[PDB]
Amino acid sequence: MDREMILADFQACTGIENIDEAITLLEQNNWDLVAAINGV
Repeated sequence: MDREMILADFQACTGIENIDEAITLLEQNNWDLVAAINGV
């Protein structure tokens, strides 16, 4: 999955710069970037 890239992408598009918060949101979406983004 390359979670580093997924995290980078999520932060770039959502503006959520807090890493812990970003990871929590990604985990709640099973690291599915598409779902996490359209969830903000």
